[PDB]
Amino acid sequence: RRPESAPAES
Amino acid sequence: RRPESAPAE
Amino acid sequence: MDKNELVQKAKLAEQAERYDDMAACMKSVTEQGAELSNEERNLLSVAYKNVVGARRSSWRVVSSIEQKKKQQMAREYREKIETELRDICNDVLSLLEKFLIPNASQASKVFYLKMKGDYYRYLAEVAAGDDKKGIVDQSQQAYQEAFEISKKEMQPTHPIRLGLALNFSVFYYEILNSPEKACSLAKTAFDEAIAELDTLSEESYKDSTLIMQLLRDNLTLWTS
Amino acid sequence: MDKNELVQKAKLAEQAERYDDMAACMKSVTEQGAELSNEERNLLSVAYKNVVGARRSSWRVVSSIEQKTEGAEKKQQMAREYREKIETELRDICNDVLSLLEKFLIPNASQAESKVFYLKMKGDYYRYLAEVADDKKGIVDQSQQAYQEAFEISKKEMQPTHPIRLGLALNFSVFYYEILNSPEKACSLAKTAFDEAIAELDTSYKDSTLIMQLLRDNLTLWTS
Repeated sequence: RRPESAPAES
Repeated sequence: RRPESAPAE
Repeated sequence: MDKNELVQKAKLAEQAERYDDMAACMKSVTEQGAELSNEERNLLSVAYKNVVGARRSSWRVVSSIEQKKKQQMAREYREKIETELRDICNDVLSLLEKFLIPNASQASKVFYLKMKGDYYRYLAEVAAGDDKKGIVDQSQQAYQEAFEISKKEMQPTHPIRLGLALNFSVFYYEILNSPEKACSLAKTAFDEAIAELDTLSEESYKDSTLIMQLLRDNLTLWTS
Repeated sequence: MDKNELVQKAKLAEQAERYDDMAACMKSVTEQGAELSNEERNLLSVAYKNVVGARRSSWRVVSSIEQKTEGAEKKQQMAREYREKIETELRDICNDVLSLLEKFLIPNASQAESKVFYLKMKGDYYRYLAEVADDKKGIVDQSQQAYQEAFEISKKEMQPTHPIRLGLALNFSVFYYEILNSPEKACSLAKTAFDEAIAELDTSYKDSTLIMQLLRDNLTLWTS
């Protein structure tokens, strides 16, 4: 239930 | 392929 | 030590999952004062995300337990994990402010602004008293700066632009208790990426679609 | 040296996945001299298995990298030196645990259960040294000697379905296969352990099926 954030690398 | 060993109970 | 040595050592550490060693390498590289390559930027990012990630994870467990000697033990353990978390964040935010953001010569800018937003958001997760208001404002300002640059300079499918929206959305949801704004920002980034999917390159494809999936997963969760 | 405090903290450290902390706590429930409950020994085991396990994982990774550099001397030398650093950590962790086993846990054991538990543990931690070790013969001999004694005791004083009994057979069979390059003996040891347990299950319990399943899984691997 916590949301997802972006991966560390692009 | 490695074998599995015991878990820490 | 030589930049090349430090970078090779960071890559070894990354494979070994020794992120403290990895971040030590990349802090030393950044402190040499030259702009980071894309590869070195990701190295820095991965190392610090896993170092703080460990504390974030531990903090969530222990504070959840605190919320249920006594309760004191949990509280004290929470505070020690907090200290660690904050010192990792304070290091990152110092590196960004002292070296990376001021010398970012291309639209690098973002990311380091996004990163600034994220590490201030991690501080905001745990901030209690006096300084929380300032911390949340720093996080908002850095994301907004990054957001405005990203809209001017990058396609809506660009991985760093999508990653920024994703995180900024999460900031609005979790730190600013602004679920309407969070959903609008997520939804827009997602829909704009779809409209302009023809702009997505082969080399960015996999990352952008993974972030698109993440936008869609949060939107689902927040509307559920 | 608080007592039950050090244990509840070990439990908090476990839930937080801070296994270095947990192992410091359990080591103090041990460096005192008092013996250990089923719970406290499982805590010691969990803490240390994870602490050494992280170095074990990293160590395998850097050794593989040290083998796969395309005669890239400088990359290979850096991989060698890092593996050596990880190897020192790993050896120091083993040495610690073996010291607690030799000086505190084995001398105070009492019941056959515990003697077999600890001697198995001694087998294990020498095995992990054998993985990275002119002191090779010797480390390997201490491992063998500890597993053999535990095995002999377990044969005489434990049901075949006992999970400590099964886990010792499992790890001893791994020792033969992996450290002594002796597949036939390893297979005969695991098969016999499995066979005796399954016969008992018509003629010691919750985790019997789980460890039996690991014996069968290895047996499948080794005979295909």
